[PDB]
Amino acid sequence: VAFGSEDIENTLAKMDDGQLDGLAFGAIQLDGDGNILQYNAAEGDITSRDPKQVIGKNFFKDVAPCTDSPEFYGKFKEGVASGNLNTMFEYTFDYQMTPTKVKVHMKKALSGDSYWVFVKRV
Ligand SMILES: *C(=O)/C=C/c1ccc(O)cc1
Repeated sequence: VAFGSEDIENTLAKMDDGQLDGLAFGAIQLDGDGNILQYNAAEGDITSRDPKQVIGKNFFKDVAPCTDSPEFYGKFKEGVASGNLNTMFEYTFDYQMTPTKVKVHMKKALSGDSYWVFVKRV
């Protein structure tokens, strides 16, 4: 189970409350509109966020506005509208933080009503 694993959505679907926090890569679960449902420890470290605080906020509007663009937020809504989200790219996170380069992997969750955003430094 690692960043980029071909069946990552299967393994996470079988996880609990804090198992998500044992992952070496940042992991965020969003609903179809971009609202944060889950946000693990690793992501909070990478972006200097307190996980408990970002839950409930909209990822694209409030927490990660730099991701509100055709290549990130744009691809997110396409995958949502096709039931097949599974894309990788590099990006730079800079809102309320020191600009940090990262590799991003977005992928639909098994339920097909929620979506994952995986992150690791590069
Ligand atoms: C761009 O503004 C990105 C900001 C951001 C990305 C990921 C996070 O977990 C927190 C903030």
